[PDB]
Amino acid sequence: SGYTPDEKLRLQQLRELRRRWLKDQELSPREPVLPPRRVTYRHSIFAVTHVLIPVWIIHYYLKYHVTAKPYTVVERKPRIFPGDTILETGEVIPLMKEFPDQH
Amino acid sequence: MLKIIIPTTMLLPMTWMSKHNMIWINATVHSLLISLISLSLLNQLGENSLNFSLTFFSDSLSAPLLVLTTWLLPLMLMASQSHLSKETTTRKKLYITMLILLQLFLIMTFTATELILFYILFEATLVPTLIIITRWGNQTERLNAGLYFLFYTLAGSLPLLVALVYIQNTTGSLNFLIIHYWSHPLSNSWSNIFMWLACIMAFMVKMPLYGLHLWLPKAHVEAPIAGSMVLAAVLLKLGGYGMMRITTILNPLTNYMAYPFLMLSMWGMIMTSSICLRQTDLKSLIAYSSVSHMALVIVAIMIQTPWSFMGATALMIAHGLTSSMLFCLANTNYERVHSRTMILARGLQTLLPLMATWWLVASLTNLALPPSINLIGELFIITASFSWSNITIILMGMNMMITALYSLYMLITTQRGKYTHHINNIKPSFTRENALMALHILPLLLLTLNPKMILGPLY
Amino acid sequence: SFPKYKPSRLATLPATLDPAEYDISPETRKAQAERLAIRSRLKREYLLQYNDPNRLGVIEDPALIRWTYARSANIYPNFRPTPKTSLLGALFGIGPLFFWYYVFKTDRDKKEKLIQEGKLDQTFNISY
Amino acid sequence: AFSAPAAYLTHQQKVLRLYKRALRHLESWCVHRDKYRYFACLMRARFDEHKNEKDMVKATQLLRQAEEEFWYGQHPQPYIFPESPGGTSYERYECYKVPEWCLDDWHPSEKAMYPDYFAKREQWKRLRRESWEREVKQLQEETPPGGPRTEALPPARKEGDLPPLWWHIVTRPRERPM
Amino acid sequence: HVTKDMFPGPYPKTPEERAAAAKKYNMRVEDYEPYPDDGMGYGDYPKLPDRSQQERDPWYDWDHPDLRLNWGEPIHWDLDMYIRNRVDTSPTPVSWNTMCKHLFGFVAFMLFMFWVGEIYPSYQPVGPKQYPYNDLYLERGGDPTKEPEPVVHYEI
Amino acid sequence: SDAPPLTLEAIKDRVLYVLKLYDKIDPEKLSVNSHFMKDLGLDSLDQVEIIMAMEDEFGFEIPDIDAEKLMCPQEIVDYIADKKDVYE
Amino acid sequence: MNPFASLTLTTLTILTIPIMMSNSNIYKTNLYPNYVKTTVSYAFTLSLVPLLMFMHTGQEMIISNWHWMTLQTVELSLSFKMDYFSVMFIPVALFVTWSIMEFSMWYMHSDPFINRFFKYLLLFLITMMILVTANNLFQLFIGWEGVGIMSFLLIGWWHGRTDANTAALQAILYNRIGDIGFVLSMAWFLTHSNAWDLQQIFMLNNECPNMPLIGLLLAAAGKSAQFGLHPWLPSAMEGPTPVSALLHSSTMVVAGVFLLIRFYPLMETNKLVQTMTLCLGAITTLFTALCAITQNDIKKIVAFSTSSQLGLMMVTIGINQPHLAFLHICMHAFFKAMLFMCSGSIIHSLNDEQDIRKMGGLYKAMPFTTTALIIGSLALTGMPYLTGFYSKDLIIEAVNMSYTNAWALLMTLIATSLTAAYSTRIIFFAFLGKPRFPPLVLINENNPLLINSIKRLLIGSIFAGFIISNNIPPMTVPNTTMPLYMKMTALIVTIMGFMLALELNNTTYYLKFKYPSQTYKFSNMLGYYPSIMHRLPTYHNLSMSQKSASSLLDLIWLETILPKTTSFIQMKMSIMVSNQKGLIKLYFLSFLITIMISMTLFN
Ligand SMILES: CCCCCCCC/C=C\CCCCCCCC(=O)O[C@H](COC(=O)CCCCCCC/C=C/CCCCCCCC)COP(=O)(O)OCCN
Ligand SMILES: CCCCCCCCCCCC(=O)SCCNC(=O)CCNC(=O)[C@H](O)C(C)(C)COP(=O)(O)O
Repeated sequence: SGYTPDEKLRLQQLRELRRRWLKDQELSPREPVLPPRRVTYRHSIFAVTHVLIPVWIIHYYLKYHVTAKPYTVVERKPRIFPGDTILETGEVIPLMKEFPDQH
Repeated sequence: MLKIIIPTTMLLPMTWMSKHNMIWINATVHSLLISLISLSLLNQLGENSLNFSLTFFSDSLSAPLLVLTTWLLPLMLMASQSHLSKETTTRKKLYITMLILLQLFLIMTFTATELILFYILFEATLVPTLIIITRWGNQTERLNAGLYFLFYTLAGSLPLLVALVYIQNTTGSLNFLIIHYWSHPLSNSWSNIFMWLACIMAFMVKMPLYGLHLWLPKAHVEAPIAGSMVLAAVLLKLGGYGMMRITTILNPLTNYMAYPFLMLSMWGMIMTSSICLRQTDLKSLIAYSSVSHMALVIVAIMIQTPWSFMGATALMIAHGLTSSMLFCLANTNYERVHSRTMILARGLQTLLPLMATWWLVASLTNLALPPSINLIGELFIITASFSWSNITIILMGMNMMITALYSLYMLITTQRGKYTHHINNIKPSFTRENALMALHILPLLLLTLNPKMILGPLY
Repeated sequence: SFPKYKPSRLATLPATLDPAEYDISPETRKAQAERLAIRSRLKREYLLQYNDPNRLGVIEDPALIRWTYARSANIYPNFRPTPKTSLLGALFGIGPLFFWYYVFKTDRDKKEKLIQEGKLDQTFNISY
Repeated sequence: AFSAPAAYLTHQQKVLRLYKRALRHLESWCVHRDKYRYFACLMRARFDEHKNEKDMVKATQLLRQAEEEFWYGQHPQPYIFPESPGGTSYERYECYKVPEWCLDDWHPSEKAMYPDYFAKREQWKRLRRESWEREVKQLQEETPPGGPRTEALPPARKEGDLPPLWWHIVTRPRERPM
Repeated sequence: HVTKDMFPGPYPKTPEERAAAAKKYNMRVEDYEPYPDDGMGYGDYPKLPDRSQQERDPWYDWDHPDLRLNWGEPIHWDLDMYIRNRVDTSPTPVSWNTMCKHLFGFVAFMLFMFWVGEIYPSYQPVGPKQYPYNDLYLERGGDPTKEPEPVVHYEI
Repeated sequence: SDAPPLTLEAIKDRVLYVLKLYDKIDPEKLSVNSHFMKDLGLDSLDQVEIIMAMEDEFGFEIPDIDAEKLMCPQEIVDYIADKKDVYE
Repeated sequence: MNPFASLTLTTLTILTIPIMMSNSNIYKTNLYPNYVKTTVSYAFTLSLVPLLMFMHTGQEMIISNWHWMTLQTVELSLSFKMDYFSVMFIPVALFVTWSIMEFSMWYMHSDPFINRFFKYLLLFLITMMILVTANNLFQLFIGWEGVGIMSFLLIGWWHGRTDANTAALQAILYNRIGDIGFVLSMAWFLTHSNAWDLQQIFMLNNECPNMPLIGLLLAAAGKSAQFGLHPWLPSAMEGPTPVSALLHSSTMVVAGVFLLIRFYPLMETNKLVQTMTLCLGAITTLFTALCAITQNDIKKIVAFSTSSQLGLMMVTIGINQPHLAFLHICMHAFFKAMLFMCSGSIIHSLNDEQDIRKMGGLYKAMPFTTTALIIGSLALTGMPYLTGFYSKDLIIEAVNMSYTNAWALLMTLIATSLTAAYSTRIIFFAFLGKPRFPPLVLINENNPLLINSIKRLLIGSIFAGFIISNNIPPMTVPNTTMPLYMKMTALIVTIMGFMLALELNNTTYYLKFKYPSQTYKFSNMLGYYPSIMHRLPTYHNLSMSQKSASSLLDLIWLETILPKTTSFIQMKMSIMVSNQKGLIKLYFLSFLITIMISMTLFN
C-alpha cells in the first residue's frame, strides 16, 4: 500500500506551494489603506428620537384625523357592576337581591 | 388623445435625424416624457368614458394598458442597448423604428372606438414584432417561430373579419357605444354558435388558450429581449382586452358556450404549471408560467362577473410587469453565460448579491405574495370562480401551490448552492441593468398602494 | 440467516449487496479498466481546458448540449404514432377535461335547480 | 478525495471498509466508552478468525453474509461528524467560498486598498503563466499514447518546473473563509 | 463548435450505427443501451440507470461537487428529477414494502380506534347544565315577541 | 467559534501523544518517521484502528481511500494540515 | 385621549424603524445588532403599559385607521384589533424576541452577515405582529404569508447547503397546502357573509357551516405542523439556533392555534369540526412524542416536543377551551425558548456538535446551562407551581372532565407520559454520564450576554405563570370538584413516565448488545412518514410533469393536430397541383372535359 513515489513528490510540492500561497494570504499592518474624507446620553437620545417622536405623530394622527370620521376608533363598552356610579349621568346602580351568604 | 399619438409619431423623424451616437439618449428621454404625458389618462370617471373624438376614446380598462404600453418602451430601449453594440447605425435606427411603430399601433389599438379599426390595428401589430423576431434573432429557429406566431394569429383572426362585417351589415354599426347601448340577446342557433366561435377564437388564440399555446414558447425563446418584453407584457393582453370588449354582444349564449374553454383553462393552468417544474430553459419556464396566468385570466373573463373583470385587469397588469422583469433577469444571465440553460450558471448569489435581491423580489411577485397586486387579481378571480362553483377552489389551490414551487425552484437553482467553477467571465452587474430592474419593480409596489387605478371600469 | 432486504424502484439495492460485484471475470476487469480509461481521458481534457490561464470563458460541455437538445427538440422527429402513444395521449388529454366538465355541469345544474325551487337561502349574498 | 481512484476494489480493501463501517456503527449503538471498547475487542476477535484463510472462493463467500448481517443491524441513525457528507454542517461554509478570479474585477479604488497583496497576486499570475506553458509540453510528452489510463498526475521532475495542473488545487479559497 | 453529426439522432437499428452512437455518447458499446423503439421520442439517447444523484460517491473529486457530475459524462434523461433537492432513491435500512405496510397499518388502526372512541365516548356522572331564563332564550338569538315554551329546572 | 489556530507542532504533538497511548506500539521505538507495517510490525486492522483513533481525536473523519495510503505519522500530520489549512 | 390606542400603535410603529435605517450608515457598522436589540427592548417596555391598562379595567378597541379601498358594498381598511389576546401576546413575544436577539449577539458573532440576520429577525417580528393584531382576513393573510416567507429566508440561511434549501422549500410546500384552506375560507366568507371584517363574520354566522371551519382547520394544521403536515417543523432545524429558538419553538408556529382562537365564537357552534380538531390534536401529540422518544439530535428532540405541545393546544381547542389554549401558548413560549437557548449554548460550547452520543457530563462543567435546562424541563413536564403547571394541569383536568373521545383522552395521557420520558432522556444523556466529547476542552459560559438572556427567561419560567394566572380575569367555568384519582392523573402519569424512562436508560450501562426491536425502528424513522411521503408522491408528480405534460401532449399531439396536419395537407395538395409535365395535349383534354362538364351540369 501507501503512496507511489510520484505521488509523494507531487503531494510534497503541491503542499509547499499551498503553504506559500496561504502565507501570502496574510495582511501587512498598512494593508487596509482607508482614504478619509468628510463633508445615558445615548439612551436619552434614543428615547427621544425613537419613542417620543413616533408617539407624538401617532397621537396627532389618531386624535385629529382617524377620529374625525365615524366608527373608525370604536371602544368596548366598559363593564357595569351593581353599586357603581356614572360620571356622565350620576345615577347609582341599585344593589342585588342580598343572596344568602354562608361559607 | 392626439397629444399621445403625435409625439409617438414624431419619435420617428427624431430617431432618423439623430446623431450616430445619441439615438439611445434621445429615444429614452422622449419615451419617458411621453409616458409622463400619458399618465394623465389615469384620471377616470364612474360614468361612461372620456370620449375624445369620433375615432378615439379611453376607459378605466384602456387607461392602465395604455400607461403600461407607454412605460414599456424606455425599458425595452435600455434592454436592447447592450446586445446591439456592434450594429450599423442604420440597422439600429430600423430597430428603434420597429419599436416605435409597435408602440404606436398598440396605442391606437387600445382606444379604437370602432371594432373594424381595432381589428385593423390589432392585425397591423403583427408585422413589426414578426420582423423583430425573424430579423434580430440569434437562433436558426427564429424563422419557424415567426411563421408559427404569424399563422396562428392570422388563422384565428380571419373569421373575425367576416363576423365583424356581418355584424355591421345586420345591426348597422360597430361603434362600441352604440353596440353596448343597442345590445340584444343572441338566440340559441347554430348560426349564432358559429358567430360566437368566430368572434371569440381570434382573441382566445392570442391569450393563449391551452392547446393553442404552442406558438408562445417558441416565439419567446427565439425572440430578442425587446421582443420577449413586448410580447409578454402587452401583446398577450390584446386578447383579454378584445374579449372584454366583445362579450357585450354574445349574451346569453356565453352562459353555455364557455364550458369547453373554461375546462381547457382550468385544467391547463395546472398542466403548464407542472410543465414549469421540469424545464431546462429559463425562458421556456417563464413562458409556461405566462401561459398559466393567462389561462387564469381566460377563466376570469369567461365567468363574466364584476369581481372576475376587476381581478382579470389587475392580473393582466401585474403579470405583464412581473414577466418583463423575469425576462430581463434571464437576458442578463444569458449575456454573461451565452447558454440560456438553467443548470450551467449556479450559485450566482455569491457573485451578484443585488441581482440576487432582484431575483428574490421578482420571484416573490410571481409567487403572488400579499399585498401585491398579483395576489389581488388572483384572489378576486378565485373568489369569483368559487361563487361560480364551490369545487373550482380545488384546482385553483393546486395551481397556487405549484406556482410557488416552481418560482422558488427558479430562485434556488440559479442563485443558491455552489458556484460553477469553470465560468469566470461573470462581470459585476452594470448600473444599466440594476436601473432596469428598479424601474421594473418600483411601479408594482407603488400600484399596490392605489389598487383602484388598475381594477377596471367595474370598480 | 436474517430477513432479506427487498429493493424497489424508490429504494435501490445497496452496492455492497450486489452479487454481480462478486462474480469476477477478466472480462469484468477489462470493462472496468476501459471505463476508468475513458473517464480519465475526459477528466484529462477537462482539466487541460480548465487550468489554462488563456481561457476566459465557459467550457462548452457537449454532454449538456446533447441532454438539452434531446429533452427539447429531438422528440417529434423520433415520434411515431403507435397504439400505446395514441391511447395514452387520448386518455391524458381528453379524460380529465370531460371528467371536470361532468363534475362542474352536475354541480351547476344542481345549484340552478335549487335556485329555481327557491330553497337555497341566498341571503347576504351580495358580491358575485 | 485527494487520491485518484482505482479501476476496482480489492478484497482486502473491501474487508477493511466493512470493518471500519461496522466498528463505527457499533460505536453508535454502544454510547458509553467502556462498553464500546469491550464490544470492539469482541468485534476484532470475531473479525480476525478467518485472517489466515487461503482459497478465494470461501473468502468471497465470506464478507457477503457479513454485509447482509450488518445491513440488518445497521443502526438506522448512526453518528455522523458535523463536516461529514451527512453531518449537520456538511456544506455550511460553501456560501463563503469565493473564487480568486473575482479579484480581477475589483475597481481600482478597491485595488488601492491592499497593495502588497495584489503585487503578490501579479507575481503569482506571472509564475502561473510561465509554468502552464511548461506544463502543457511536459504532460503531452509524458502521457502514454491512446489517452491516459488513470486520473493520476505526475509530479515535477526538472528544477524550475512545477507540478502539472496545480493552480486550481493550490488556490483553493479556504476551509472557513469567513 | 458543435457539429451536426454529434447531435442525438434516430434509434439505432444496425450494430454499426449502434457502436457509432455509443462512441458519440462517450460510453462503451457493451454498456450502451437506448430506450425501446416506441412512439415516445427518446430516440438515440442512452438508458442510464435510474439511480438518484444523492447516492453518488461523496468523496470523488467531481468537477461539479454540488450536483456530483463529471464534465463530459452522459447525463441522465431525468437529471432534474434527482438533483439532491428532489426525489432520491438511496437505499434505506428498512425495505420499502415493510415501511409502507407499517405506516398504512398504523394510520388505519388510528382512524378505526378514533371512530370506535366516537361510538363509545367518555363523560362524567352529571346531568345537563341548567341555565336560568328559559335556557337563556333572550340572550341567545332573541326573538322577544314570540313567548317561547317555558322550561323550568329541577332542584334536588 | 473561538477556536485557537492550531499549528503543525500542535498536530504532530497530538498524533504522537495518541500513538504513545497505544500499548501495542512501544513509546521508545516510535518516531515521527516510523512506519507501521515494517518499522513497528503492525497489521492492516491496526492501521485502520489508528485512523479511527485519529478521527475521534481531531473531530473529523478521513475518507477510506485517503486513509488506506496513510502509512506513517509524518504523512498523517501532513494530510491533516492540508485538510485544515494551517500555515505553520 | 385614551393612551391605549396611541401606545398600541406606537409599539408596532417603532418596531419598524431599523428596517428604514437599514440603508443608513449604522447598518454598515458593528453596532447595528445592539441598536435593534435596544429598539426591541424599548418596544417591549412600551407595550407593557396597555396590558396593565387592560388588567386594571378590561379595555378593548378596534382601530380602523386607513381605508385601503372599497369594492361595491365591501370596504377594505387597515384595521387593528387590540383585544385581550393581542395585548397579552405582544409583551410575551417581545420579551422572547429580546432574549433571543441578546443570545444571538453571542451565538452569531462569527457570521459575516450578522446585521442581515438581525434585520431578518426584526422583519419576522414585524410580520408576526401584523398577523396577531389583524382585524380582517386580508391583513391576517398578509401576516400569514410574511411569517412563512421569512421562515423560508431564515431556514436557508446557509444557501451553500443543499439540505437547508430543501428544508426551506419543504416548509413553503406545507404552508401553501395550508394556504389552500385559508383561501377557501376567505372566499367562502366574502361570498356568504359579504365581508372580511371580523365583526360582520361574527354577526352574520350564528350556526357556522362545515366548509369555512374546515378551511380554517386545514390552515391551522398546515401552519402548526399537525399530524398530516408535521415533518416540515422537525426538518426546519437546518437553520441557525437563534432562528429555531424563536421562530419555530415559541412564536411563528402557534399561528394556527391563534387563528383557531380568533374564530372561537364560530367554532363553538359546530360540533363536527370540534371533534376533528380534537382528534387531529391527539394524533399529532402522540405521534410527535413517540418520535421524540428515540431521537438522538437535541434540536430534533426539542422540535418534536414543540410539535407535541402544539398538538396539545389543538386538543384544548377541540374541547372548547380557547382561553386555556392561549395561556398554554404564553407559557410554552417561555420554557421552550429557554430550552432552545440552553441547547444552543451547549452546541456552541462543544464546537457545533449536536448529537447527544458525543456529549457526556456537563452537569459540573457548565452549571448555569444545566440548572436552566433542569428548570425548563420541570416546567415543561408539569411540575406544580411552575409556569407550565397553570396551563398543562388545567388542560389535563378539562380533557378528563368533558364529553369527548376516550381514545383522545388516552392519547393525551400517553403523550404526557412520553413528554416526561423524553425530558428525562435529554437530561440523562446530556448531563449525567461521563464526558464523550473530543479531548480538546473549549467549554465556557462566562459571557454576560448569554447569562442575562438565559436568566431573564428563567425568572419568567418561574414566576410569569403565577403572575399571569393571578392577574387575568376568569374566562371559563372552573372544575371545582374532582374524584381524587382523576385529580392527580397528570402527576401520576408524569412520575410513571419519569420512572420508566429512567429505568430504560439505566440499562444502557449493561454489557449486553441486542438488535433493535421492530417497534423501535418505526419510532426512529418517524413512522416512515418522511420516507414514503417524500419519495412516492413527488416522483409520481415529476415524472408526469415530464411525460404527459410536456412531451406527449405539448410536444407531440398538440403539434400533430393543428400545425403538422395542415402543413402536410398543403404540401401534398401543392405537389399534386403543380406536378405537370407541360404538355398541351393533357391540358386541352382537360379543357374539353371541363367544357362538357360546365355545359351539362350548370344548366
Ligand atoms: C386556431 C384556428 C382557429 C380558426 C377559427 C376557428 C373558428 C371558425 C369560426 C367559424 C367559421 C365561419 C364563421 C362565419 C362568420 C360568422 C357569420 C355568421 O355567423 O353568420 C351566420 C353564417 O354562419 C355560417 O355560415 C358559418 C358556416 C361555417 C362555414 C365554414 C366552416 C369552417 C369550419 C367550422 C368548424 C370549425 C369551427 C371551430 C374551430 C375551433 C378551432 C380549431 C348566419 O348567416 P345566414 O345564412 O345569413 O343566417 C341563416 C338564417 N337566414
Ligand atoms: C453491528 C455490526 C455487525 C457487523 C459484523 C460483520 C461480521 C464480522 C465478521 C467478518 C469475518 C471476516 O473477516 S470474513 C474472512 C474473509 N477471508 C479473509 O479475511 C482471509 C484473508 N484476510 C485478509 O486478507 C485481511 O485483509 C487481513 C489479513 C485480516 C488483514 O490484512 P492486513 O491488515 O495485513 O492488510
